[PDB]
Amino acid sequence: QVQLLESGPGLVKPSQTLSLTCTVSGGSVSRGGYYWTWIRQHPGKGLEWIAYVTYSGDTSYNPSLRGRVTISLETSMNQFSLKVTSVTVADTALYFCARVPFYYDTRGVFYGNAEGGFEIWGQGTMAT
Amino acid sequence: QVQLLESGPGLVKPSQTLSLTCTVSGGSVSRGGYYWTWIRQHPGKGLEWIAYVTYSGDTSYNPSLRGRVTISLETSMNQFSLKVTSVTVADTALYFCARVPFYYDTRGVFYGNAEGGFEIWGQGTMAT
Amino acid sequence: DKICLGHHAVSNGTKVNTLTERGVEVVNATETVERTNIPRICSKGKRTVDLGQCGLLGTITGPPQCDQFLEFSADLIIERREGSDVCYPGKFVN
Amino acid sequence: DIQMTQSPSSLSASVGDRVTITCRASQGITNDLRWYQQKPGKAPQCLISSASRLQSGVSSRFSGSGSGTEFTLTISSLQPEDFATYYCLQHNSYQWTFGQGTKVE
Amino acid sequence: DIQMTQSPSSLSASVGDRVTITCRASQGITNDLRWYQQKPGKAPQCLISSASRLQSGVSSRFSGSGSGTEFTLTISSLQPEDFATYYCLQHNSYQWTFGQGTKVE
Amino acid sequence: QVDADCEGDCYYSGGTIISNLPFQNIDSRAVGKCPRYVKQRSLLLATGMKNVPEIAIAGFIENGWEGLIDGWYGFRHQNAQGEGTAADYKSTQSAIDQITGKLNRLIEKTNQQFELIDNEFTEVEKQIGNVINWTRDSITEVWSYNAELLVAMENQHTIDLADSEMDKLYERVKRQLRENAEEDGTGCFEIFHKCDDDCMASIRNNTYDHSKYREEAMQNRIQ
Amino acid sequence: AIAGFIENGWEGLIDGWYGFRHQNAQGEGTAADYKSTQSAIDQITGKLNRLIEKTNQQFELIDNEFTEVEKQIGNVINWTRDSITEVWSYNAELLVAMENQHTIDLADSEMDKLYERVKRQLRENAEEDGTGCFEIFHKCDDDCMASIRNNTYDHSKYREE
Ligand SMILES: *[C@@H]1O[C@H](CO)[C@@H](O[C@@H]2O[C@H](CO)[C@@H](O)[C@H](O)[C@H]2NC(C)=O)[C@H](O)[C@H]1NC(C)=O
Ligand SMILES: *[C@@H]1O[C@H](CO)[C@@H](O[C@@H]2O[C@H](CO)[C@@H](O)[C@H](O)[C@H]2NC(C)=O)[C@H](O)[C@H]1NC(C)=O
Ligand SMILES: *[C@@H]1O[C@H](CO)[C@@H](O[C@@H]2O[C@H](CO)[C@@H](O)[C@H](O)[C@H]2NC(C)=O)[C@H](O)[C@H]1NC(C)=O
Ligand SMILES: *[C@@H]1O[C@H](CO)[C@@H](O[C@@H]2O[C@H](CO)[C@@H](O)[C@H](O)[C@H]2NC(C)=O)[C@H](O)[C@H]1NC(C)=O
Ligand SMILES: *[C@@H]1O[C@H](CO)[C@@H](O[C@@H]2O[C@H](CO)[C@@H](O)[C@H](O)[C@H]2NC(C)=O)[C@H](O)[C@H]1NC(C)=O
Ligand SMILES: *[C@@H]1O[C@H](CO)[C@@H](O[C@@H]2O[C@H](CO)[C@@H](O)[C@H](O)[C@H]2NC(C)=O)[C@H](O)[C@H]1NC(C)=O
Repeated sequence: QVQLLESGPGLVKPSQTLSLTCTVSGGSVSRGGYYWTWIRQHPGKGLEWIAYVTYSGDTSYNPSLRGRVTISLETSMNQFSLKVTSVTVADTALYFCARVPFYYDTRGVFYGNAEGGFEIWGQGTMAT
Repeated sequence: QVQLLESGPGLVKPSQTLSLTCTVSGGSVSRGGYYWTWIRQHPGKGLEWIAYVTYSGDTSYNPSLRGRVTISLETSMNQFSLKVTSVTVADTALYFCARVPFYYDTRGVFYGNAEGGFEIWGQGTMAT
Repeated sequence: DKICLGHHAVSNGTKVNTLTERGVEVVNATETVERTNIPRICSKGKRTVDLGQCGLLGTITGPPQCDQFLEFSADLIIERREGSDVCYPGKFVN
Repeated sequence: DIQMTQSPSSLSASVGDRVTITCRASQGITNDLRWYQQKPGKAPQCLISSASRLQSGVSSRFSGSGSGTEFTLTISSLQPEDFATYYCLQHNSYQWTFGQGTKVE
Repeated sequence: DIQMTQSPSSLSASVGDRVTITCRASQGITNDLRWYQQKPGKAPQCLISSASRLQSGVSSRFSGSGSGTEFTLTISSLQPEDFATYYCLQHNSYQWTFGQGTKVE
Repeated sequence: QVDADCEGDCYYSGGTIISNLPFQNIDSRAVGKCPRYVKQRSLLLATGMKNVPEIAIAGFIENGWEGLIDGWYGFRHQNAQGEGTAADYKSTQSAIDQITGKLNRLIEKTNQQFELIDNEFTEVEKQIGNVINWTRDSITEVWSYNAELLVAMENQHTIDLADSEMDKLYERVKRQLRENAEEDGTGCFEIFHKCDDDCMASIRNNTYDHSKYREEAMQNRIQ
Repeated sequence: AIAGFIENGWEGLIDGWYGFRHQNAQGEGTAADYKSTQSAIDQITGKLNRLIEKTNQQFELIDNEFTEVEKQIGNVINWTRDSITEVWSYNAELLVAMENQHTIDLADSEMDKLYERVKRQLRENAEEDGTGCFEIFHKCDDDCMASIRNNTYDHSKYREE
């Protein structure tokens, strides 16, 4: 029953930093074998991939804005945060966090618990 | 029930061409995986191999007389013919056609029908 | 120059089940379960007695229905659903 | 930046009609295409991972196929709860890109 | 032109006697020998193919062996219908050559 | 009805099973030399190799050639004279021999003779009838499990057998090309020395000489 | 400092079952191969689906535990049940041994296939260092290591040096 609940301010001043934290309520975030991803969508548009991070340290921010977003994995408080500096009007969108598995396991041969192989998405937190 | 019936004139003028056609009465001649061979024997002598042809196009004529004999595979009328030019008295013999399989299948793993793995010989047509 | 090695492939294929995977494609397959029967009884060179309107137990007691098979001899004996082993009402213990 | 071009953008079909939908990739993406369905105002959920097979917990009427630059998802029977938007994600390279958008009605 | 030399040419034996017959090849031919039996005035038919095998339908009394340049066929029991002529064919190379001839009586 | 033209040794209430196969799903109660009753309707045994459809010159690692008809494993060569193909008789014959060995082993049915123990027309006592029914269900559950396991084993062993024969052939052509040729990725060999169709037929059989072309091929590799 | 499959197995590998450890001038880093791990997981899950499914045959009571059945048919039933459970115990032991041996050989074959694949990529640029590793002779960066991770490595660009 892993739930990827999200927390954020919801009101962003222009040309300032924004902190978006997706808290992991479940077993662990340090399990490994998962892409911890941030996905955003403006309404009326399409989804746009932002960044992915792993527990091993492989981080590939979107080629669209490598400088603006810095995704970090924080084991102690069981969350991974996305920070976007110099926030403009176009940066305002509905944000999602997801646990994308590395492999497809229906029966839990690699993950171990047969529910970790699923792809769990957050409820969503709109930021202005 | 493949029968390799043979057809020919039976009377050959000296220093002329001779056409020997072995008609295949069965499934097909274009099956592949078979040597379509012509074998001849003068009475009181031994058998002498003439030529072999396949559906893929490989053709090694007897080293005995490559120029005189030409073998061709004719799919449309389901036959393969042997033509020998400049026929002399020593060329006159009893002729046979045979379907020599490439491999040995007792149960039809390669040929498919369990009767194609057999070696079927023609009845014979004497030519003068 | 260049020499290449390769195996044969057949377009339509056949689906088979393996130890680690289901639905694996092979070039040909054969069936290990007979689902076809010859509707009639095959008996060549074995004696055959057809007990129409007669039962096996009637061959010992001899109703009118079993007069022909009083001293029968066969290597294959066929019983029918229509065969009755009794003429007066009755039955056999065991 | 393997370009993900989806076509056509807007679809309208009746209940029980097969929906043939296409996802187009520029490069020779090899065996990588996650399909995402999202109700409007709702978190997306995956349907077809690895482009030829289903995810557990997803109904078997969703079926995806295609390889190379050509990728197809087939829906056997439409539902009143299937009013949604279908995307395709690539993950072969280090970069992930979405498509423009395909909507069923 | 691997020379196929058979010896001896003429054999005479009684009914029920084992016939040991030899087919000799010059080159180091590897595992490639077909044995042919023809009745006089009759189409030949193969007995031993591969030098250790029997066309399905050929009686099991025919048995062939040998490898390399030495090749042997053994007949366990002679028959009145076995009055025939036995030949050996090579198929290793692109060329096929017969032997001179071996006759049983 | 009964006719004397045909011959079978297995009988049931609806007719005669005449053909020899390991198992059957016509009737559980059959009399004579009979195949084992199994619950599965279909059980396909792999009599061929694994099929990957075809989709400059390819190799075993990439795909399989649909144009190969002379055998199961073939030699495609690209040369200055032209492009031609053949087949290997040794590997194909060995594969066919091992598959026919599998088939002879399985196809043979039993020689044990089974009788009727239950009267279909008139019912048996209900206690021994239930004992007989329980025993027959347990026996056919054992035979169905054995049938499924045997089919899975022989299919997997046939696929691994074909892969091993391909690996043996590929290692053989590698052992012939000592230092004259090198491995081009997809299952092919890139020949460095100029050699004709006589060379290709010499590499088809095991008569290829490495010393005749070694100097020029090694000079081609180092440069 | 870096060792291979022949020598031992890495406990630090968490992204997958088979991994690529590379020592370079920039530093030391590791990853995992998705294809070989995914194929191994697919074949093991195929084994598990095949075995885990139980029967659909319905079995009744044939013996009253509370009240004893006649002795003769009771002894027949007991003998038949002992023979059946002996058959099933032998089949269970044999099946467990087969699938364990096939899983171990399957993992070894997947490692051999991966190792041959990395050998086929390094035509004449690298050579085999004993313990399951490849000693790279040409100077090539982390971009080279990620290019040898996927099947995009070009041999002709570094062949001369
Ligand atoms: C792999 O090992 C893990 C433990 O490291 C197994 O996880 C536990 O396994 C036991 C027994 O199967 C279960 O009762 C627990 O519920 C599992 N716990 C969790 C949180 O996973 C796992 O099952 C093993 N995987 C397999 C299928 O071999
Ligand atoms: C290989 O495939 C061929 C078809 O391409 C099979 O031929 C038919 O197979 C079916 C099922 O076995 C038979 O019912 C037909 O009678 C066969 N037709 C004939 C005579 O070719 C062939 O049996 C297959 N061979 C095997 C067993 O591999
Ligand atoms: C295979 O791996 C190579 C090595 O990383 C990839 O090439 C680089 O990819 C990154 C991310 O897309 C680019 O920023 C680099 O510019 C690429 N380098 C070169 C020299 O092209 C390559 O994209 C990978 N291919 C696939 C299909 O995943
Ligand atoms: C192995 O293959 C080679 C290549 O074809 C064969 O050598 C040629 O064989 C043909 C037909 O016998 C001759 O016309 C050529 O003169 C041969 N060439 C050379 C250079 O000798 C060889 O005979 C084959 N060997 C076997 C045992 O089949
Ligand atoms: C044992 O099983 C057989 C079936 O294998 C049962 O026979 C059936 O009985 C029903 C009546 O209960 C009939 O309608 C069917 O036609 C019978 N089938 C056959 C093939 O004969 C039998 O009744 C079972 N015995 C007990 C004691 O339950
Ligand atoms: C058949 O085996 C069962 C056990 O599987 C026997 O049942 C036991 O009988 C003893 C008395 O002899 C009781 O004390 C046990 O409690 C019984 N066990 C169960 C599980 O019921 C049964 O007696 C055997 N039948 C015969 C005829 O020997």
